[PDB]
This record gives sequence, structure tokens and C-alpha cells, in this order.
Amino acid sequence: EPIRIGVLLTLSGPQGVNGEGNLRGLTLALDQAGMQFGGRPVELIIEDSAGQPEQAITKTRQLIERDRVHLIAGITLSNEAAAVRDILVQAEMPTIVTNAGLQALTRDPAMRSPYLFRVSFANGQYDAPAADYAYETLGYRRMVLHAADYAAGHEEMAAFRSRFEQAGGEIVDEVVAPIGTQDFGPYLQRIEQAAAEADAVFAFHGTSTDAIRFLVQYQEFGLKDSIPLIPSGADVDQSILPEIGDAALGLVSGTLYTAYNDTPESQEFVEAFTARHEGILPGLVDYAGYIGGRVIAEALTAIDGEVENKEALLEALKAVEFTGPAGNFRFHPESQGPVTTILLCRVEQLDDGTYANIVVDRIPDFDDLSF
Ligand SMILES: [Cl-]
Ligand SMILES: [Cl-]
Ligand SMILES: [Cl-]
Ligand SMILES: [Cl-]
Ligand SMILES: [Cl-]
Ligand SMILES: [Cl-]
Ligand SMILES: [Cl-]
Ligand SMILES: [Cl-]
Ligand SMILES: [Zn+2]
Ligand SMILES: [Zn+2]
Ligand SMILES: [Zn+2]
Ligand SMILES: [Zn+2]
Ligand SMILES: [Zn+2]
Ligand SMILES: [Zn+2]
Ligand SMILES: [Zn+2]
Ligand SMILES: [Zn+2]
Ligand SMILES: [Zn+2]
Ligand SMILES: [Zn+2]
Ligand SMILES: [Zn+2]
Ligand SMILES: [Zn+2]
Ligand SMILES: [Zn+2]
Repeated sequence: EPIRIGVLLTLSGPQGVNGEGNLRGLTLALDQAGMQFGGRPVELIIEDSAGQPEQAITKTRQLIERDRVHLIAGITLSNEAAAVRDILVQAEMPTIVTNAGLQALTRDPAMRSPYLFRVSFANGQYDAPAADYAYETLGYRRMVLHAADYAAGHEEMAAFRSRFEQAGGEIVDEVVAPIGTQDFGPYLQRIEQAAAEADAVFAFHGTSTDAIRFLVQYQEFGLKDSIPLIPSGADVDQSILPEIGDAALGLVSGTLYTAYNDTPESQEFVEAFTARHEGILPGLVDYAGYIGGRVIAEALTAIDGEVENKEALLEALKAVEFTGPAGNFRFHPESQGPVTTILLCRVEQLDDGTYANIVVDRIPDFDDLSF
């Protein structure tokens, strides 16, 4: 009778804030759907991976072997994804990835699988349209790239470069800074110098204290006044927008979602989210969890809960389509990553003092293969 769904997330340690966001979005979607399908109650079995590959393995083995779940959602870190991929595939377990943006998982034909779906992004996917915007609308021809020095950072630089290069632009330098950098001074100076022969900078750190320290120092050091900057959408996420504030004002970025999107489905998700979370606005990770849950809900509805029929479950997941809070969402038929609407936004200040990502332009049907 019950429909058992495993959720593997990083819910403690410094990455726990991301898993928590995913879990809020996911449960909100399953609750709007009533937590039952075809007369069958859902039960979520939640396991914390603590951001650790070996614990991700243990947890994943347990949900499959002990808990006998019919589906797994989540996976916070790319290193956790890489460590459990083979287990999920060998077990023929339908899996909905809500965060881990590891490019290979959908883009490399050897890592992909019909059991793996991704509803968040491949790294770089929501930033790459900002490179089109930089070339086509802003007139930039030569850019400097900067990122925190880890895998997602490299992949975001590469995705940005690829689109900027395809439009006819050129990348003059890449500047990388270690994770947990306190003084961005030296990296800022290097960026300044590269930008003598450049029109603008793109920077990614993820939604992190790195991002806060970088943006704030970018302005304080004087570069905001002189060198246009396109932050990653992660770097101006809602959760940290109040602490940047003034440093990101007027900056344009690509993003997956903002609570200020002026569509009815976005307004409905903000209302249901804020009613549940004491006025707090949903951000990126909440959004991505929500799409996870809606996908599951739409697939389960279509097969009337007959979740043990894996063939029908997979065919139903492949066919899922709806208007979500960012726009229309579906899966690429070959990568099973997202084909979705990317929002180009600018940070603005509202009349009450609040900082907001405001939508200036939309790129529909942007897939994870086009960069
Ligand atoms: Cl082009
Ligand atoms: Cl062109
Ligand atoms: Cl919250
Ligand atoms: Cl909460
Ligand atoms: Cl569509
Ligand atoms: Cl569309
Ligand atoms: Cl395509
Ligand atoms: Cl394509
Ligand atoms: Zn139970
Ligand atoms: Zn447990
Ligand atoms: Zn392998
Ligand atoms: Zn590196
Ligand atoms: Zn063009
Ligand atoms: Zn210094
Ligand atoms: Zn200088
Ligand atoms: Zn609706
Ligand atoms: Zn809350
Ligand atoms: Zn094809
Ligand atoms: Zn347009
Ligand atoms: Zn479309
Ligand atoms: Zn395409």
C-alpha cells in the first residue's frame, strides 16, 4: 500500500543549509498534492549524508536494501553523486537529483542512465545565458572569468566561456581563488589587470560566505565603480542577498528562480512557501526541491501510484511537463536533465529597503547540453 520514497540529502555540516532548502521545497510540493496517489499514502524516508561520500553510500545502500524504497530524491554534493551513481544504476533505482550539478551526470553518455533524472541544473546552466546577454545586449566582447577553485567553479567557467565564445566573444584570463578566501584583494588586483584588456568580469563562488566577501570587497575596493561584473545567480541568491545588499545593486545575473518572478505560478509558490515559513521567501534550493516534488507528484499521478511498475514509472517521469514557478519544465529526452526557463535578473532595492532579484528577461527551453 504505501509508496516509499527515499530522500538522501546533506542536512548537517556547512552544506546542510542546501539540503534543508531542498527538503522544504520537496515537502511543500508533495503536500499540495495531498501525500497520496491512487489511494496510496506516500512515506518519505529521509537520510542525512552529512556531505560525505562514504556516508552517502551507506545511506543509499540502506534506503535501497533496508527500507525498500521505490524512488530516491535528493543528492546534495557532486562528490556524493559520483560515489553513489553505480549503486543506484546497479539497483535499477529511479533517482531524482535535486542539487548536485556535476556536469558529467547528464552530459557524459557513460555516466548517464535511464534511472537518473536531474531537476536542478548541470553546473553552469543558469549562468550560461548571461554570456549571451553580455554579448548580444550589453555589447561586451572580451571578458575575465573568476571562480572559487573547485569542480563546480571550473565547470561554471567553462560553461560561461563556451557560450560567450560561441556568440563571438573572447576570454582573456581565468582567475581562481581557494575555497574559504578571506582577503580577495590579491585576486581583485589580478582581475583588475586582466580587465585592462577586457570589458567585464563573470564570477562564481556558489551561495556561500565566499560570495558575500567577494561581492562586498569588489565594491569596497572600487572595482564596482569601474569594471562591470556579472555575478553567478548563486552568488546573489535570496538567502544571502540581504548581506550583500548594496554591493550587488544593478548587477545582472542568470538564475534558475527568483521569488519576484511576475507569473501566477510563481506567486502561488511564494504564497504557499511564506505561509509555511513565517514570511521567509524561497530561494534557489527551495525552488529546486519543489520541482523535485512536483515531478514525483505528476509521475505518480499519471501511473495511479503503481510505483512498483518501474517501466511505467520511468516512462511517466520522462513525460513530465508543467508550468512551474520559473516557467515551463520538462526533461531532455536524452540527458534527462532539465529543459527549463532561465531568468535573467538584476538586483534592485525595493521601497521598503528589501533587496530583490528582478526579472529582466527570460530564456525558455534552455537545456543542459547547449554549452
Ligand atoms: Cl551566436
Ligand atoms: Cl553574434
Ligand atoms: Cl526557511
Ligand atoms: Cl523551516
Ligand atoms: Cl516546455
Ligand atoms: Cl517555454
Ligand atoms: Cl535540444
Ligand atoms: Cl543541444
Ligand atoms: Zn514507514
Ligand atoms: Zn536513518
Ligand atoms: Zn562507475
Ligand atoms: Zn582548480
Ligand atoms: Zn549572436
Ligand atoms: Zn589585502
Ligand atoms: Zn587598481
Ligand atoms: Zn499552480
Ligand atoms: Zn522555515
Ligand atoms: Zn539527440
Ligand atoms: Zn528576450
Ligand atoms: Zn518550452
Ligand atoms: Zn538543445
